Amino acid sequence: TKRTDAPPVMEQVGYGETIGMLVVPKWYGVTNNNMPIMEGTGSDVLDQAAAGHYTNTQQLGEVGNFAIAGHRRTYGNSFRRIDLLQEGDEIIVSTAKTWYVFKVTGHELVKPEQVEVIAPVPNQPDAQPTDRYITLTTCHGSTAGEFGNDLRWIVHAKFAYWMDRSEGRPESVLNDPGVN
Ligand SMILES: [Cl-]
Ligand SMILES: [Cl-]
Ligand SMILES: [Cl-]
Repeated sequence: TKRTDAPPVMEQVGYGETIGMLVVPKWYGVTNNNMPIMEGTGSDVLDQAAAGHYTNTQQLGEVGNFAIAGHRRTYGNSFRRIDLLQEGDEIIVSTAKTWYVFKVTGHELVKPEQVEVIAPVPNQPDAQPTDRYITLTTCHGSTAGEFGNDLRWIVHAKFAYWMDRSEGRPESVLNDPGVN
């Protein structure tokens, strides 16, 4: 029961509070694949093996860009294998009420000052948004890749559909990432 009308918008929460869980089907067998997403991008969030929401980006479900940061090398849950994501791969956020399903549009390798990658319209800081995106960010090295940090690996995914979590879940989801 994939819904294509506008999804529910998450309300902004305080720093360090949990927004949901990140599930990426290509990371089944790689990580525990149930990475919490929390407000804020300090190490107090990312060291918890959680993804952090850039606080000046849009809320989950909101028109614009919900951007999250993750460590590349954390245990249990991380963005280690961000490099496996190709066009059309699913990026799934679970909240208490809702499954948000995004589909990868592309990736970028950028310098960390290239903040246009997390603008409301990805890579277009001057543009007003129409679509709903998620953006995942992590470190990458020009020489050392996974083990370097002169660059940032960026994945963009455009909203595809949503589901009421009490009524169903995506077919790719192999087990409940959370509780009910
Ligand atoms: Cl931030
Ligand atoms: Cl959209
Ligand atoms: Cl490097």
